[PDB]
Amino acid sequence: SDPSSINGGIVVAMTGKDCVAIACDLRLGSQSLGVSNKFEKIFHYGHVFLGITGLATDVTTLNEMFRYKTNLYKLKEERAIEPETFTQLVSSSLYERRFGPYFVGPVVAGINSKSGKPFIAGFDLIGCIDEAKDFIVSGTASDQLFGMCESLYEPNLEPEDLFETISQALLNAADRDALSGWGAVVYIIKKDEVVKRYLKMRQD
Amino acid sequence: TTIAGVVYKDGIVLGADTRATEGMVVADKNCSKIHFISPNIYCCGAGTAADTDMTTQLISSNLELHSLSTGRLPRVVTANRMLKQMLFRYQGYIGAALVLGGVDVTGPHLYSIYPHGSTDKLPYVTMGSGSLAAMAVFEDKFRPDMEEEEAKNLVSEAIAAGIFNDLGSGGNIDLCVISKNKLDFLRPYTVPNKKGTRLGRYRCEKGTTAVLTEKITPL
Amino acid sequence: TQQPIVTGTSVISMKYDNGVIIAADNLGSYGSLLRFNGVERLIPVGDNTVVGISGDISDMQHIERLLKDLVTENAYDNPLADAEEALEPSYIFEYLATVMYQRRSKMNPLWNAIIVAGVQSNGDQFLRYVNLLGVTYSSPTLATGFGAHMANPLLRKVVDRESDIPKTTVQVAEEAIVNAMRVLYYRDARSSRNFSLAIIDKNTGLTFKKNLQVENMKWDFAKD
Amino acid sequence: QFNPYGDNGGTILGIAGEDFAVLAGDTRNITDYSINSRYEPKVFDCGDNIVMSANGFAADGDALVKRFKNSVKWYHFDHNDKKLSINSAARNIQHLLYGKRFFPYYVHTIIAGLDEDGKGAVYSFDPVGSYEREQCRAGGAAASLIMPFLDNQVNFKNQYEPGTNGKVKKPLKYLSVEEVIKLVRDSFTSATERHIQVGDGLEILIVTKDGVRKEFYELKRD
Amino acid sequence: GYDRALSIFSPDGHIFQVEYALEAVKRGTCAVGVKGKNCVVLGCERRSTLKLQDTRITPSKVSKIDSHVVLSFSGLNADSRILIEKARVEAQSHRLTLEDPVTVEYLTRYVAGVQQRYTQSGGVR
Amino acid sequence: MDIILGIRVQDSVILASSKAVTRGISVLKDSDDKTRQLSPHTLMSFAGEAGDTVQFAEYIQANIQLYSIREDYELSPQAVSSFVRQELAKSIRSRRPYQVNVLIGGYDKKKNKPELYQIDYLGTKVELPYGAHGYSGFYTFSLLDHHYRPDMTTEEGLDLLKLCVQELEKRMPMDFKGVIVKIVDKDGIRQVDDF
Amino acid sequence: MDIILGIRVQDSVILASSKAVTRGISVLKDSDDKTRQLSPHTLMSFAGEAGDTVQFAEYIQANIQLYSIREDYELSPQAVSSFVRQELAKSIRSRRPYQVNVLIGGYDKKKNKPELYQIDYLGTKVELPYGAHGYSGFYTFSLLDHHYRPDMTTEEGLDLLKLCVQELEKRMPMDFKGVIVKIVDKDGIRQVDDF
Amino acid sequence: TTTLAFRFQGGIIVAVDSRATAGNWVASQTVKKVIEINPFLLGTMAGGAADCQFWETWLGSQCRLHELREKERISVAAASKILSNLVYQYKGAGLSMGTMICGYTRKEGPTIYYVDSDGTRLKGDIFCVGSGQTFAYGVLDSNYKWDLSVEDALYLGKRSILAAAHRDAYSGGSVNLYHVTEDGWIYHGNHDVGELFWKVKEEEGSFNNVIG
Amino acid sequence: TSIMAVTFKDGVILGADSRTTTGAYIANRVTDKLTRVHDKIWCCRSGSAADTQAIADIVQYHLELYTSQYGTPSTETAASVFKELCYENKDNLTAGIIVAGYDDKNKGEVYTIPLGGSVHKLPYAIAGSGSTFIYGYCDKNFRENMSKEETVDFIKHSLSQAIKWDGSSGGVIRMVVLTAAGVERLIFYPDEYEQL
Amino acid sequence: TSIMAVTFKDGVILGADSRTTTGAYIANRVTDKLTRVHDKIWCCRSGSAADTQAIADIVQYHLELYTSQYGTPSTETAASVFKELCYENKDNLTAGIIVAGYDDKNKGEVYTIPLGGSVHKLPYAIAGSGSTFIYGYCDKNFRENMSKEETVDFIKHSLSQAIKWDGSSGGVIRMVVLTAAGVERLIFYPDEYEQL
Ligand SMILES: [Mg+2]
Ligand SMILES: [Mg+2]
Ligand SMILES: [Mg+2]
Ligand SMILES: [Mg+2]
Repeated sequence: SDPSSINGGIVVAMTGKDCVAIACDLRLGSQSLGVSNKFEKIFHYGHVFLGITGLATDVTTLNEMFRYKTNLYKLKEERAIEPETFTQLVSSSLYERRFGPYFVGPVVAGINSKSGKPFIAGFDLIGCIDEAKDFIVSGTASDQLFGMCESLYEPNLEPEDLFETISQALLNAADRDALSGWGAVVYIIKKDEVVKRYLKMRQD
Repeated sequence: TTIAGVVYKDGIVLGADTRATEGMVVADKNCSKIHFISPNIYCCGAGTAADTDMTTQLISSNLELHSLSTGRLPRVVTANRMLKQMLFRYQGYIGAALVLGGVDVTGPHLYSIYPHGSTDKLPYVTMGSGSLAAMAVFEDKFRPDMEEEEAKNLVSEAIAAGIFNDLGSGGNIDLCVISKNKLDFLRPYTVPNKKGTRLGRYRCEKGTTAVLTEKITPL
Repeated sequence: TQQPIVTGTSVISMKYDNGVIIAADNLGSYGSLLRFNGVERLIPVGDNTVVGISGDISDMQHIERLLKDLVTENAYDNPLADAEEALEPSYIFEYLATVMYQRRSKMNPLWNAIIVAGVQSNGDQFLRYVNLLGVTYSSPTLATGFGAHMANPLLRKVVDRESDIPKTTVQVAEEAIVNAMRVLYYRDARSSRNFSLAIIDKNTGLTFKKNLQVENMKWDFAKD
Repeated sequence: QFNPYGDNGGTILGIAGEDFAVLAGDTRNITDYSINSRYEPKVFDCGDNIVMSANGFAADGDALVKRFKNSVKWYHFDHNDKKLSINSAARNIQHLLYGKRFFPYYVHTIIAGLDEDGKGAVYSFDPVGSYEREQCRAGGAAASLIMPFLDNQVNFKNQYEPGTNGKVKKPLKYLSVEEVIKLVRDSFTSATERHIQVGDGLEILIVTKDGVRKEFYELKRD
Repeated sequence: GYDRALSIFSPDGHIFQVEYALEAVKRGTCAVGVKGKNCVVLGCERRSTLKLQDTRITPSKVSKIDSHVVLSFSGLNADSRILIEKARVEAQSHRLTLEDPVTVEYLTRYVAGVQQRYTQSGGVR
Repeated sequence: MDIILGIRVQDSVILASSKAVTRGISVLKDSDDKTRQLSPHTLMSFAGEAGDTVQFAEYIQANIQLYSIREDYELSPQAVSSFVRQELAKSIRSRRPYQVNVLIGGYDKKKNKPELYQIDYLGTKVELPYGAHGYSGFYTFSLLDHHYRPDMTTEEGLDLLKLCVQELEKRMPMDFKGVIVKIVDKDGIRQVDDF
Repeated sequence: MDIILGIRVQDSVILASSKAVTRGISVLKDSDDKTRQLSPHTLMSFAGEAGDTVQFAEYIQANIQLYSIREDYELSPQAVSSFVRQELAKSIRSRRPYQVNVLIGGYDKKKNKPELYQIDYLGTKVELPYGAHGYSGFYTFSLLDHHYRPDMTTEEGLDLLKLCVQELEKRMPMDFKGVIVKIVDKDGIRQVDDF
Repeated sequence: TTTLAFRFQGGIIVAVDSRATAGNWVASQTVKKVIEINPFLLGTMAGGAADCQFWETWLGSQCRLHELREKERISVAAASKILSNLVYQYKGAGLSMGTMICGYTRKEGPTIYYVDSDGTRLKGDIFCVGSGQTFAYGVLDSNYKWDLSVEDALYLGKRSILAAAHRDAYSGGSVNLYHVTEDGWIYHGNHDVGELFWKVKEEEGSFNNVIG
Repeated sequence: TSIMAVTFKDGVILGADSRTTTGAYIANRVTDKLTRVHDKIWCCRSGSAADTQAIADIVQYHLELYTSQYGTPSTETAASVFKELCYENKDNLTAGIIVAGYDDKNKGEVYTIPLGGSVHKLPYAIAGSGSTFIYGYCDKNFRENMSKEETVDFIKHSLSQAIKWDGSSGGVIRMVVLTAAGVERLIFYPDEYEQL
Repeated sequence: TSIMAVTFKDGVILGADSRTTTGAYIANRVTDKLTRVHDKIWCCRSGSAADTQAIADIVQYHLELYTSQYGTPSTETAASVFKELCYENKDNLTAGIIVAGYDDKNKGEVYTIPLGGSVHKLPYAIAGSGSTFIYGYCDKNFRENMSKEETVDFIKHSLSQAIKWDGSSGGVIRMVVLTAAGVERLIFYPDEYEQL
């Protein structure tokens, strides 16, 4: 009944020293029924990464919508969109459906190409921006992620330290949520390389 | 949220806490709730956040265009009207609850704007879940025509009341002091709680996480 | 199950170095109608306890009768009724708490929020809350209804934790209570100017002040 | 309509060590967004080296604890001052809870102590009396913020030995009382940061063969 | 209700009402039971002081409690009917709850228990 | 439970009752016997609310078996049906009513006649040449109205019953997993093991 | 409608769809084909609300046939599935939403690969080795999880499908009147006339 | 929840998962869903946890009183009927129970009764109860034979819970196995589903859809 | 809310309390409920604060545009514009407005517009939640052609009683006097009117 | 209904209107709402007619039996019996009763028992639907130790206004005077009180 917990799943994003990380589980379900273990929730437009939790049809629709908008942006602007700019585009796009919203939990992650500054952000379904430097969480195990992140996180972690932190935050949160898990992906993002790692986890 | 404002001798003092929540969970401990409307006018917001953020941004943008055309600083009454008339039109469905304070050609003014489109023009106001705690401080100690540092302390003392006694309010205290001669945006004005210290390091060693496959793409 | 009809608003209280203070206004509201203006909502039990009651007034009057009967009953076959075997605040509270929780458990509550203020035999301050649900708690300051939202923030600035109690005199505590009552009168639409205040001190005993008024009221800024 | 139930917030945590057990709980009592008290004890010594907390609706919590304490007293009277073992206490609490199956005590109950072999024990109950022995159990408001962390740090879940890459699990080595208290304090510090209902103070009751000890720590008050 | 303790001890440790009930049994027509290797036979006396009797409809001395158990008796005929009814009800209750007919020992233990109860209950003989 | 049918022919009563027991999503059993022998020449089939059906049937069985032992006599089918009706009629104004429908098929040894009684959960009794409960009659009664004769043999009754079950298997949305069929005549009660 | 299954093997996609059409009390038809050919190498099965299912399927068919004529080209299965998803995603915020679930089984002639897409009425698309809608997966997925291999032949896929249908016929309460089975491969679409 | 019990040549296999949830929140992964009524009788937990624990522990008390009074082991028929008759008295009050009462006696042999909180009592060979029941049934129905060995029957029960643990969101944690014989039940261990899934995947070649 | 308007010899006086409540919380204790729609045409507002403010602003606009084209509008004209808005949008409004004004030709006039959007021209009018408690008092004590001082006393005493009994009313008693001489604002504090 | 009781120098006077309505239909225009529970202890009844009649009859019984055993009950005792019935059966009653009586020791006393079953001893009391309209009037015009004629005028004027504004009140104004001298019944018709 509740659109934001029909399909299930989670996203978490973190900042480190000259890097960011974003991670998600791979589950798609119809309430109790597991349907897919290959439903990735993180997308990218140039060097800006967007995770989306919630109703899966809206996840897919919004990905397609932001690909559309960032493609036109690039053609007109003659440059790739930056995380700060994209964050505002997401907020605007969500709020224009104020009274018929998309049931989603977006998370932005990326490094500004000019300043080199790591950036992460989050939004509510109607676009309010959560702009926090440490970490952003979203999905049906958001409470669990808040708990993991608050106790595991510390600032200025090196890329490979940050990988371990975000992975353990995701995995252990997902295992306390019926509607999350079935695999997991972690992106480690630096100024000019991105590493994508699939994690081994329990499949129940 | 606890947001508040007062009118003092030379201008306006606005105050706000910094806790943003999702349910009973704190999503952001340092959220800025004092918003720019125009150079002489700022807004404190409570209520549905997206609504407050968007409604203030829209009116700020329209005021900017108005001010470019007229060639003079905008007034607080015009900011009040534009907000009020929009909120009224949407019949409370845009849950923006604001404290609007600024300094005009006609002096300092302070308003409280409600979601349904009613406004009150007052020397001191409070809004959010912490309004009663904050208002108790004002009823206790407010007097008209306060000096700047006195007014600053009263607003700060009012926000503190909300932070401590309201579960929906917390974090730092932010102020905005507005007068003819200056605008001071104090973020954070005070830090009344130290972040809790953790006794242990729970961060894992490298290789602890089990990885199926990896891929590296350069840029 | 019922609904409260004639109602009383906030009861506020705090601890200080040598005892406790409790206060409540003299109004019995009938919805928005300010019907009854001479209602005493602080009810003393002996010379060591004052029970302050908010909520339904008919239920308050019932509780008043239970407390009167309790004093009578304690005196029966009790040669030390005015000495070692007098009623203690803790005894009076535990009784009321038992009644309140029993009544909620039969789905027929006494529609009140109660604060029992007093001083024990050994000089210890007693201050504890109980309501229609049987919920109980203690704190250096306690208040019901509106008082919880507006009085507690002011009173907690005087006594913020346990260690502030010995540092708080009776003058400072009474000033705070009276100041809190003024604020409630400004801001509670079901409050009145007239109130009663009761101090229970381990040295000077029970002082019961009636017909107090909220004064030093700031309205002058209204004209502008 | 009259609602006989309420929610006083609160968060509790029971952990069983090798030869000890701890039962911790925050000292904040609330209704909605107001604080009723910054120090209202929630974990109780019930005698016979048993500690108990019934978190949730405080009136039902107090009632249950009061009845259990009384059950210990009458156990002594009826059975020649025999010590009530933790397992026997647990079964007795099931019957107290299930007695009100159709008008429940709106609480999540946890008890802690030592079993008859001197080993640390924690038991956890639902509102209507279903119960289980457990190593680790958080209850109440911020339980969902605490348990995933404990899974990771106490039981070493999702942690593997460096170099093996998922083949060898991190071994389950025994934790001291000092180590468990660190985890408890940091669990509540994190819960206080992220949950509005958690704060003010943390009171921990530690149970060993020597008896019941108490420790108190300040928590953030906003 | 009538609560009077009719069955009580006497100074010599006897319950006379129980012992006088045995005298009613002594008066009753003789009943005999003999078990063979693969059978049991119940023999019963019929006093021939009563002729002009209708033997078709006169209550027979042996009663079926279930399809596999029978009860005969010596003593007060009216009293026996109350024990027979209770035993028959219990036989069906046993089948209903245990899904198995009564053992002969179980049925006996039940009847004997009813008899005992009437030796230390108020208002009854 | 679902389908219970009954047909009274010349010299016997035939009861046909479905084998399925469904608890919501899954079919838990496909060999359930929805019947109790009340006395040697009286059989009662049943369908209605879960639990209540078996509880009611076994309760009736116990009472008839008690009567049989007390009087050393088998009650007539009419007498048993009246007893059953009264228990259901009593039930309908209770705190929690038995939601149970029954067919009573009996052979009266005094009159040398088969008898079929239909009784619903309200205590609505009717004697019929053929009967059913729930939706079973909606599909089957047009066939029975056409083909039924009072002088039918037991074999003809079983064939007409097969046609009724075939129509049910064609047009009913639910898979009731076939029927157990039992015949009640002068010699007693027996089950047709191949149907 | 009720059961629609799909399985992607080595060189084909097999769709199995129930034949029953039930309108409340009665089974109106037992030979209904719950499928439309969208293009020569793309088949769509469907299940959901009455009327909306066929209306939606035929509307999609018409649009794909229009595309085929305009461009003289067959759209890839991925392209058709994306088009279908968008139409359903559009539908869910409409005045009256299409309550239709689909499986799209297609053979991509460019990549020489079979492809199975599962799309629910919300527009929730997933590519799968095997899929189902409604309760069908609850019974069948444990069997498919056990037996499925990516290198299966078409004949092995049909056998695994038979086992799935047998389990459905055993544990489902509804009689869905068997399934029509169709195979989609490089040569096009064909119906297995004996199943 | 997923619970099963089945009759075979070597007695009864009982197999259950370990997960308990309050909404989407996973409360516990270490729930004991087999109730050890006595050394010869087992019961399974589904629906209400308390209702099952309380009343099946109580059932053990009634079974103990029976054998004291009658000097004989209680039949599974009689034990199951004590529980079904009890819950039937409470019908309408809101008990929630779906259980398999499992035992092996001389007179009956291996016997399973499905007992349920709306009064149902069904004797049967295979039962599966819970949110993941449909998944378990699939594996059971396609692999079940009367002439299974004890080793193969134990695995079949284990594998069937694994199937449900994988697909059903509200089933998982660990698998608990029991083998009921005439001389009593024998516990066959706790098996973590996380470790079991990968072990089974490799050794069996199943779950090819899942990357390992 | 307790509001009233009273005609007298020299014109008309409007009166109001200053309390605005959200449930039992007093959201504004110094509210100005006497609002100006033209130089010598004012109104008292009761009901939804958003609605009555919106209406009053629209009316002020209408009368400003009227004045630019046709000169000073009559009080009747002002009441008619209020009525038009209140009647036509009755389904979406909760507004009880008293309209008072001074012409030189017509002198003091009072029009009351209750919930339905009907108009009633009266010598004096009372409205708001607190008005119920003073129907008896006002009917017994009102006279026509009172002096300024008598009418100030009549309004002061009336609203004093309305405030005493109605929890939704309170704070200061504001008044606005409308005569040929001009526009005078008056304020009366609790310590003054409570002892009456 | 409009009812009141007022203490004065020589004792107490009860007053009431005579209108009883079923919706908008006046089922009885000449109702007697002043009812005798003892010689010099009367009550005014408002709320459910069935309830207040049942209560009053039970009270009369209680006080009759009290009198047989213990002599003349006090007015306080009468009020307590009313309260006991009203409080203990609050869930099943709709009764708003004013109890008035004359002792020689205590003189005139008035007790009001509103809906909840609370008791309030007062110099005077007003109740019923029509009372809302005369809170202002009664508070301004009541004095203690008035004469019989002044108190009759005060009750006549008060209920006149209550009747004027409340549709649920009307008909004749009945009064009952309770003094040392005895019990006097008074009646005042519309043509008299409407012109006040
Ligand atoms: Mg999981
Ligand atoms: Mg906190
Ligand atoms: Mg699972
Ligand atoms: Mg007032």
